[PDB]
Amino acid sequence: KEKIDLFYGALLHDIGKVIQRATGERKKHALVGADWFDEIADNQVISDQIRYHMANYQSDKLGNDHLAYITYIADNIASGSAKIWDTYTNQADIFNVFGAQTDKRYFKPTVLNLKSKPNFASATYEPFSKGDYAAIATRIKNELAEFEFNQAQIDSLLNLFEAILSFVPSSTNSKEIADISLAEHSRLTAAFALAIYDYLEDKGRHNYKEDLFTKASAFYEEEAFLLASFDLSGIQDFIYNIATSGAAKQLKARSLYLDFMSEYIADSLLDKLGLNRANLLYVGGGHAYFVLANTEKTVETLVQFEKDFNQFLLANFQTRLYVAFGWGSFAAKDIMSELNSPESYRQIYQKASRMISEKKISRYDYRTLMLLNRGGKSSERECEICHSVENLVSYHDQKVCDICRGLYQFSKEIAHDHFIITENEGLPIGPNACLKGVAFEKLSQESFSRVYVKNDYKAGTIKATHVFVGDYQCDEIHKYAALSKNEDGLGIKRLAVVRLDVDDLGAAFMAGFSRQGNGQYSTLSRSATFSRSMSLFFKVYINQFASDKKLSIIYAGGDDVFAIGSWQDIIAFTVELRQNFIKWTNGKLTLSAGIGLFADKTPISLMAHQTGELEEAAKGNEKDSISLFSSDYTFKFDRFITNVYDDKLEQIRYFFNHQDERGKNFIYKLIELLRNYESEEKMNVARLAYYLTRLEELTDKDERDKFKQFKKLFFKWYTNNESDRKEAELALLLYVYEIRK
Amino acid sequence: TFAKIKFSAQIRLETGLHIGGSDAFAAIGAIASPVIKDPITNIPIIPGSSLKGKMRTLLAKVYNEKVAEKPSDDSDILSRLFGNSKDKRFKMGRLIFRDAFLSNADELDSLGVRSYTEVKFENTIDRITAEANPRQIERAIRNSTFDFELIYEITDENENQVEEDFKVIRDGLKLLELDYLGGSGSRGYGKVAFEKLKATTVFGNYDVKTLN
Amino acid sequence: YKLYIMTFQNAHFGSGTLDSSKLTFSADRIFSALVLESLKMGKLDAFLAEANQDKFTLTDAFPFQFGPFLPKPIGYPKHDQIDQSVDVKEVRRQAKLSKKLQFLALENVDDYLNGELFENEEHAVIDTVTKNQPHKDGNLYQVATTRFSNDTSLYVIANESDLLNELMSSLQYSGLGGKRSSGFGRFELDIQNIPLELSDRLTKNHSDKVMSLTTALPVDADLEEAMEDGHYLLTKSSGFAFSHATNENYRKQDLYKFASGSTFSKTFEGQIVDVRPLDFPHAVLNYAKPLFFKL
Ligand SMILES: Nc1ncnc2c1ncn2[C@@H]1O[C@H](COP(=O)(O)OP(=O)(O)OP(=O)(O)O)[C@@H](O)[C@H]1O
Repeated sequence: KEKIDLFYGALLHDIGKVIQRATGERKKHALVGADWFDEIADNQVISDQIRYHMANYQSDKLGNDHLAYITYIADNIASGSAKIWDTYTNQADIFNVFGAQTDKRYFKPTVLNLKSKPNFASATYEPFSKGDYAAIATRIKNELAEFEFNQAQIDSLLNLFEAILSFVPSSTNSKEIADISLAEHSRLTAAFALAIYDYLEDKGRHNYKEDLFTKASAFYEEEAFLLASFDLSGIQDFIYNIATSGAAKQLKARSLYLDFMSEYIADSLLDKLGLNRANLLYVGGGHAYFVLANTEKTVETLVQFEKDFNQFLLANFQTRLYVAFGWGSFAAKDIMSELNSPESYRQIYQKASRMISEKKISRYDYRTLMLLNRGGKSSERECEICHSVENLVSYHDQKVCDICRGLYQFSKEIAHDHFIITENEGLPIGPNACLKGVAFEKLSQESFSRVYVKNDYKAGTIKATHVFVGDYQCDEIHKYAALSKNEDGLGIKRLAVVRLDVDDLGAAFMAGFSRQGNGQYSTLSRSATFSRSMSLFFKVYINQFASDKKLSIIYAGGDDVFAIGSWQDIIAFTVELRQNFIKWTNGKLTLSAGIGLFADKTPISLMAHQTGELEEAAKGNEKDSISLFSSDYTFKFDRFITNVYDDKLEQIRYFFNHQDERGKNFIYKLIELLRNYESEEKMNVARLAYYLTRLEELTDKDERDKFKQFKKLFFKWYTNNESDRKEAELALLLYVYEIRK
Repeated sequence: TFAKIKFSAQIRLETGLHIGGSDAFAAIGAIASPVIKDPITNIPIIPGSSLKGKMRTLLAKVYNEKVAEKPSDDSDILSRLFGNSKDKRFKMGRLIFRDAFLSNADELDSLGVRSYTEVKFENTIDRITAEANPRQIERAIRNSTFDFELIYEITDENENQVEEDFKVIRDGLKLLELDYLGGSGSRGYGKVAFEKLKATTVFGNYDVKTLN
Repeated sequence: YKLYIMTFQNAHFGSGTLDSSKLTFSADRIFSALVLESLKMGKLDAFLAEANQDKFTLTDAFPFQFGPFLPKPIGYPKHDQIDQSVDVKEVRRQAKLSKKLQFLALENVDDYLNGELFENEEHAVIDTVTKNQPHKDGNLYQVATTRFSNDTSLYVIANESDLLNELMSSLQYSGLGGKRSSGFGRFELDIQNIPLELSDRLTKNHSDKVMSLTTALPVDADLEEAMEDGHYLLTKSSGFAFSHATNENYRKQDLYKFASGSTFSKTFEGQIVDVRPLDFPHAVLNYAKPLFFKL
C-alpha cells in the first residue's frame, strides 16, 4: 500500500518535462505531469508526491509521516525550472566528457527499434532543439490507460519506460548536467528512494523533519548505503568444453544456460529482500552492481542467500560454478558536495573489489568440501560431453548424463520468443525454478517470465521482463564450411573464428571523466549512462547489422562475444563493425579482436581455446593490435584497414583477376619468395627483380595499363621499410584464398 | 629380468616420400599439400605415429591367425608389440617409437641448397578429355638420415618367448624396406632403408644376443 | 637429499581431457609411474613400504632455464602491501599480468613481496597435430604436443638413496603422460653433486607464514584450524584405473586437491587416502606430500 505507490513516484517525478516540450505550457515541470496523470488514472496517494517537489512547500493535505519527503533526497543523488523559453542542448554526448575534448556531438530522440536505423551523434542535427516533436508523446497514451497499480504489475512499467525514452534528456542545465538521459535518471533514483525508507524503518526512525529535511548536510555524511556485487566464474571454461565432434549442435544451447543464470540473481535476491528491479545496473555475463542500504537486516539476507545458492550447485555440477558476493558500505558525500579528488569516487569500488579476489581462492570450507571426496560411485561408462556421470540415459548413441540432457531439447527451443519459468520442468537454473520456451500459449506460469526483442510493437498482455541477448541464428554449426561457395567456384571448406573484445573498458572507468576542476565528474548517473549506451551496440545493434549475411552470434554481451560461420564475410564484417564504434565514440575508445581459422569438424575444447591466445600475444606492442593466422602477423589492428585493406586489397581485385585460371600458379612463387628473409638480405632483393619482370612480357601486351599499375606498386611496397614487408605479404596471401576451388 | 633393448639405426631415405598433416598448418598457404614439419625450426621432421600404424598393418598379413577387421583385435601373437584395448592379459605393447629428426644438416649446408622441400607437378586424365585438374604436391629430399629409436623391454613374468620375438622385429623392419612409407607411396615414393642396424643395452641386466 | 634434472621435448601432458594439454604436470603423475614399473621389475612389496616413510617426499613440476623457478605466492600482495592505486589506468595495465603469471625466477623470490611486476618469460609455444584411422571411415581425433625449446628443463627433488637411483633411471626409456604408445614422455636423467645453496628452506616443523606446495591434500583430522585464515585453489584430475583382471575399466573417484604455491598458517600432516570404486586386486593410493617453504 504505502510502499507499492512509492516505487511509481520516483519514476514519474519528471514526466511533465516531455509534455512541456510538445504542448506550449509555461509554468513548472513539477505541475504539468501532476495534472496530466490524474486525468487518465484515478489515485490520491501518487497525486500528492508528483504535485509538490521543488519550490512549492505546500504544508497542506499532510500529517506528520507521509511518503512525499524522501523524494527530494534521492532526486539530488542522481543530479549534480519554471518558465521555459529556449533550450541549451538536446541530449548531450556522454563520450564527449570522457577522455579528451573533440568535436561536438548531438543525439536525436528517435525510436529504439531493432528494425530502425540507429541515431548517430554528430553536428548535423540542430543544437537549438525546437519545441515540438509530435511523436514523443503520441505513443504514450493507450498503454497508460487501464492498468492496475499493485504488486503483480510493478515490473512491467520499467520495460516500457525505457523503450522510447532512452534518447530523452533530463534536466538540461549547462554542460555538466545535460548528458543524463531521462530513462536512466528516473531509473537510478528509484533505488535510492527505497533505501532511505528502509534505513529509517530498521533503525526505528520516522520523518520528524516536516517540510524539507533541514539535516541535509548531516545525512549525506553518514554511511547509510551498501554496494553489493557478484563475480560469476566459470564461463569461458564450462561452455567451451567438449570431447565429441557430433555435439556441435548444442553449442548455442550451452551458451544460453549461463546467460539466464545471471538474470536470475537479479530477481530472487531483489524480491526476497523486499525491493524491485530498481537495482538493475547492467546485468549480464556475471558482472553487475547492486546498491542497497547500510542497515542490519539487509546484511543477513545476502549472507544466507549465498549459502543456499551454492548448495544445489554441488551435487549436479562439481566446482567450476561459483558466485562470490562483494559488499561495500559508502557515504553519499563521496559523489557530491566536497571531495573533488578521484580517490573519493574510486574508494567506493575498492571496498567491494578486494574481497572478490580473496573469496574466489577460498570457496568451499569444512564439511562442505567432504561432499565431493566421499567415494561411492562405481560407474565405468562416462558421457564424453561434460565429464560427469549422473543419471545416464541413451538418446543418440552414447550415454547422456543429466547436465547435457536438456541442452539437446533446448537447442530446438530457442526459436520461441516467449519463455515460461517453471519449477521442475526444463533447465535447472535456480533452487526450485527452471526455464523453457513456449509457442505463445501460457498454460501455467508459476514464477516469472523473461523474453527478448521486446521494445516496439509489443506492449499488450505479455507481462515479461525482457533481457539483452542475441537470438539471430542460421542453421546448425558444423555446416558453414560447405555453404561457403557461390556458383562459379570460390573458397574452400574452412571457417574463421573471431572473438571481439573492446578495450579501454576495465581501466579509466571511474576517473575517466576528469577534464575541468570546476565540475566533480563523479555523479553515479554519469557512469550509469556510460555503460548503458555501449551495451546497446554490442548486443541489440549486432542483430540489426546481421542482415543479408549468414552468421550465428554466440554469447552476446558488452565485453567479449563469439562469432562463427563462413569466412567469406566474417573477415570483412569484423573490421566493418569497428568502423561503427569509432564514429559512435568520436574516436576515443579502441577495439581489439582475433580472427582465427581452423579445420572442419574440430573439437571446441581446443578450437575455441587456441583462437584466444592471439589476443594475449598481440599485447606485446601496446593495446591496439590483432593477429591473423599465426603469431607473426601482429600489426596495429587499425593499420590493417588503412594499408592492407585500403590500396593493397582494393587495387588488386580487378588487375590480376584477368590473369587468373591460365596464370593462377604464377602467384605461388610470390608468397614463397618472401619466406626466407632472415637469411641474406642482399640476395632476397636481387632474386625478386627477376621473377617479377617475367610477368609483363608473358601476359597480354595489348593493354599497357594492365600490369603497369601493379608493377610500380609491388616494387615500392617491398623496398621501403622492414616492417612494411609484412603488409604486402599478407595482402597477397588473402587473394589466393579468395579464388580457390 | 628387466632391461631396455635399444635398436639404434639410421633411416636413409632412398626415395623422396610425402606425409600429409593438417590443412593450412606449419606453412603459409593451404595449397600444394603442406608437409608437416617442426614448430620451432624449419626442419622437416617425421612423426612417430606414422611408423606405428604402418608397421603393424604390414605385420598382420605375414604372421597372423585371425582376419584383421579392426585394430587391437587382429590375432594375438602380434598384438603384444603395440597395444590392445580388448584383451586384459597385457595393457600396452613392448615397443616405443620416437619422433625422428633430420640429423643430416651437419653436411647438407656445405653443398649449398635452397630449401629442404620442393614442389612437384602432377595431373590426371579423365579418359575422355585432356589434362584434368593440374594439381601439385610437395615432396622431400633423398639421401637423408634420421635418428630412429626402437626401445624394447621384457615384462619378466613372460620371459620365455624372447627368442621368438627377435625374429618378428627383424622381419618387420626388413619388410618395411621393401614397401612404401608415409603417404601416396603407390607410385614409388616411400621405400626406406634402415642403414647401420645395430643393437645395444643401456642398463646392465640382459646381454646382447644378436647385432643385425 | 639430492635432486634430479631432466628435460622434455616434443612430448605431451594432458589436463582434464585427452585432446587438451598444458605445459607443466601434477605431482601425482610421477608417483603413479614408479609403482607401475615396480611390479613389472620385481619389487612391488618393497616400494610400497618406502614411500610412506615420512622423510621420503616428491615435488611438483618446476621449470629449469639457467636457474630454478618457483611459483608465485597466492594472495600476495594484499591490499596494504601493494602500492596505493592512484591512477587506475596505470595499475590495471600491470596488475592483470601478475594474475596470469606462471612461475618466478630464483632471484626474484625476495623482491616480489616489496613491489615487482613484470612479464614472465615465454617457455614454449603450444603445437598440435592431427591424425585419423583408415579402413574404418568414422574416426577423427586431435592431439597436442609440448615441443620445448630455448633450453627448457623440468627438474625434480626427491630423497636420494640406494634404491631410487635404479628406479627412475629406467623411466627415461618409457613414457610419462600423453600418448605413451607413440613415444611421448622420454627424458634424460642428469645427476650432479652439490645442490643449490639458495633453495634450502624446505622443512616440516614450524609454521611461521610458510607456504605448502606439491598440490597436496590436508589431513581429514586437522582442517578447521589449518584452512582458517588461508588460501587455496581447487583443480581437477581424474581418469580410469590400471588393472589386468577387471574387464570393465571402472572410473575412479575425483580428488579435487589444491594448487602449487598456496599459503597457509599451520603445519599439515599428509596422509594416504584410499580410492576404490568397486573392487580391484591391487590398491589405488594417493601420494602428494606437502612441502613448506620459509619464504
Ligand atoms: N558495463 C560494465 N559495467 C561494469 N563493469 C564492467 C562493464 N564491462 C566490463 N566490466 C568489468 O571489466 C572487467 C573486465 O575487464 P577487461 O578484461 O576488459 O580489462 P582489459 O581491457 O583486459 O584491461 P587492459 O586493457 O588494461 O588489458 C570485468 O571484471 C567487469 O567486471
